[PDB]
Amino acid sequence: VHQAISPRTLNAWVKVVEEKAFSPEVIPMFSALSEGATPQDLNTMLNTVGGHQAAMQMLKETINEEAAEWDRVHPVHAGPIAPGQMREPRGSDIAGTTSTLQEQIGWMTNNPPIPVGEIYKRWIILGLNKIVRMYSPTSILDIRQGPKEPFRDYVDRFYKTLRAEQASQEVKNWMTETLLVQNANPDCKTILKALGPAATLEEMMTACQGVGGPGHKARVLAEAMSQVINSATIM
Amino acid sequence: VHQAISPRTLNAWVKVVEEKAFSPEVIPMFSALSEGATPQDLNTMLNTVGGHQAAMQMLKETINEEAAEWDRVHPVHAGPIAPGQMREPRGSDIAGTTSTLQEQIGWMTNNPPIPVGEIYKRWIILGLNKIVRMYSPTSILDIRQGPKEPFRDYVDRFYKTLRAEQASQEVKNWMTETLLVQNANPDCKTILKALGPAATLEEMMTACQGVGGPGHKARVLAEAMSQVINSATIM
Amino acid sequence: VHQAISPRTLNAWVKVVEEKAFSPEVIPMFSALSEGATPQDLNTMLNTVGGHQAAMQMLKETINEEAAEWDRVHPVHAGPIAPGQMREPRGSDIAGTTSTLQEQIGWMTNNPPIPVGEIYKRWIILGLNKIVRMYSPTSILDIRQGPKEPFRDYVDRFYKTLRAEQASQEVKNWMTETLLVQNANPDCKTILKALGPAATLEEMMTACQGVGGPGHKARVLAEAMSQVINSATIM
Amino acid sequence: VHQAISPRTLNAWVKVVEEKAFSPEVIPMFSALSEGATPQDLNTMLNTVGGHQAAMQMLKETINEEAAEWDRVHPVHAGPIAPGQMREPRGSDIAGTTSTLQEQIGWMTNNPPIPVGEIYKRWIILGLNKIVRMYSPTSILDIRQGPKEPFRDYVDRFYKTLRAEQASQEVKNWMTETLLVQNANPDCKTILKALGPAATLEEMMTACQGVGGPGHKARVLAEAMSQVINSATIM
Repeated sequence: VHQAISPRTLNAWVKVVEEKAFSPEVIPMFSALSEGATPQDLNTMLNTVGGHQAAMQMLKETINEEAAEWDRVHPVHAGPIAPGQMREPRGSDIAGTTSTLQEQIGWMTNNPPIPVGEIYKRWIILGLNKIVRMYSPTSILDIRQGPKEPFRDYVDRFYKTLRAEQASQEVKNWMTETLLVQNANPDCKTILKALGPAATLEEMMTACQGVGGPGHKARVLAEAMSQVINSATIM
Repeated sequence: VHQAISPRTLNAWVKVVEEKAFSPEVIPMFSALSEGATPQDLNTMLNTVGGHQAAMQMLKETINEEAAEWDRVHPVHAGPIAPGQMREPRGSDIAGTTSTLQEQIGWMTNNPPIPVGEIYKRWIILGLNKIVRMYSPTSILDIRQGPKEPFRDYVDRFYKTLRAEQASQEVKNWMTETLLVQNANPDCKTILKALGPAATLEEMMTACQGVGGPGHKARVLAEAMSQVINSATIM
Repeated sequence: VHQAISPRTLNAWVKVVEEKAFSPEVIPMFSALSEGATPQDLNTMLNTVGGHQAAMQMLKETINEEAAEWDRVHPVHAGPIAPGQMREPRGSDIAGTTSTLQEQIGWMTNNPPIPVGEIYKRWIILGLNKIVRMYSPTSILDIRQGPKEPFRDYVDRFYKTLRAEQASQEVKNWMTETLLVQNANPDCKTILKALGPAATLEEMMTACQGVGGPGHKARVLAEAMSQVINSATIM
Repeated sequence: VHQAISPRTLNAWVKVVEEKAFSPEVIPMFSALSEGATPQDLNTMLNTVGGHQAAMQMLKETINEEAAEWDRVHPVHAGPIAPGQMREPRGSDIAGTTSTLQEQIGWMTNNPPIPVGEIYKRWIILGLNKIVRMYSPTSILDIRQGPKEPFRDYVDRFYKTLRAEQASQEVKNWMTETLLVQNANPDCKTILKALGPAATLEEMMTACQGVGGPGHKARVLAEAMSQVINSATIM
């Protein structure tokens, strides 16, 4: 006993990860909470992050790569001593893939003092740093209509990423009412907004379903043509 | 071993509690995740909720009250048998105040099968139901200016509750830009909005700092007076 | 056995208490259902009432006061007889605070016939009578706007007490549609009702948010001023 | 010996706390300076912060609450071994309330290695994080006059918080000369500023002592009335 991370600490960690979508100050809080911990608990803190799976790709990858390098530097020669402190850890197992919590303690407490946990900490910090450089948070605020994009697909992507937005209900609702219409292209906006704000996604879709199409194109063009053409001429 | 709640389950539970600010469907998910658990783990699931401390008042209170009633129904007579299955649980301890995890198991596994955990579950469900009836979620959307309220205090309350809003950074920023100005009273709005949208909280505060005051009152009134007075008369 | 109140009787009792919010005829039905019962069951019938906690203050208080008076009249001298019918009941315990169901029967059946249950009945009846005099039922129908009261607070109190109203869903809905608007002050009513009935609590709030404020005041006054001023004069 | 924090480290810590009124980057510097320390020294670092006592409320509170939870998880069973490593620490004493520096070392150095100091560190970090979310620094810059507020009280609050401002003398003086007058309401500003900048707080107070009062109100209103009334009429 007297080794085990408390659930409120893990909850604070997941709180910091959601509340900040990859800001550089994560490392302080991480090293602070994950203090003197054991590697197994460290994997616990890692896969418990929810969403943002994109970066987990790079994180997990830099982890295995450092593991490989520790392998390349460290030899497996050992023996033939009778079983005791069976071996040296291995880059495969310092991350806790092929080892038990038992072996991790039997490494930490036993002498020499091999701080495998600290080493795992070091690698993961390296990784998080590299992540902080190589990421870009996506928001609901960024989703914008392409210039030539069927409006229906636009809403479908809008909602697709909105469901992942981390907020309460009524927030999302009012978002759906203001930003979705606000962020469209001028072509479909000048028709979605002529139709008053009152009418639901169904009426909106049926209104702008024509954009990009030949009929609507011909009309818009013709209109612009005669808009300036008849300004200073007759017959 | 083979008794202990997994951290991802607790994380899902805190997720459901944040994601929904007291909707009636909490009970299903709660009873589902908290299945056959032990009471100690149940207190773990309870105090780990973050924020929304208002309801914890009523929840904790109905808990102790049911405990009292179980006391009033159940007698403490026992003995003088030698120590074994020392007693019956007590409404004080079924909730795990004066008992250890050890006694909870020594009650659950030992025969007769006293399902203390289930009873604690029953009480807490009762409580959550009563909560669902007696609560009202607060939002950022609701914060509105009183009719006679110094604008500065209005912003101070706005921010005060906003910091508790559960969203990412840029969300909050753009909220601060649209809703804060949008939700003011007509009197200070017709001055905050005459000053163009560009200018920061400092300029806004210095602009509406006069509302409610004698100078501004006299002016507004006078203006309204002569607005209609000079409409159909002269000299 | 052959002592225990049946659950449908208790259900009928809670039915009579909800269905009538403190009418004087409660005593008949109470004495009828609670016939020859035991005190423990009587406390069961008491704290099971739901809501209307206001009166429970006075009820519980008159109970402890009669208990005190029974103490003041009855002496605790007894002994040194060997244990049997250990003592006399006590005003602390006739109400069943420090006694078990066992002692209550060992008092009722044993001779002399001490009708402790009846005495508890007598006190509680006294109490309910005093309550019938000192209460006033609150309804949804009574909630009315103060003369100078921010409309938003008015709705907040409206809903606050409505959630406690004892009716089904659609009842409450249609109530919310008719009474809430119907019961406002003339000042905010003459603006809430100019805006057609169709528009939701949001539009209503934003409409009357100005009442009581300096702008709206100046306007209303000015208007009334010139309404009569220009009736019989010019220039 | 070879355990004791050096005074310049503590001085740097108080420097970082004053110099930054609750920015999120406190945690790095705190964990850095408070490295491997002992809990007693940690309480030393805590109560030595000066001013900003508001947050100490929340900090101290979250500390005792984590202590309670460690209690709820950890049992007090121990014995009957003869005195040696007398017990396990307790959530009451890990924070060093009922323990001596001696017991803290006899816990740290003795085996098993119980890192009580680290655990205290973990809790306090959790706390500081929660503080960073739940605080708002007050400045001298924020103090502003309410819209209807006796000017004299305005200056009294101004000075009241200014004496706590953390700067040298002449800074405060020139502040008192510029900001105090600059931040008043339009009504009293248009009189304080008509009286030239030269005259001291006494003359200023006697000048604006009339604001909000009936005389001054009547005058201001009348003035505004005839300001527009006589603009386009005569007789």
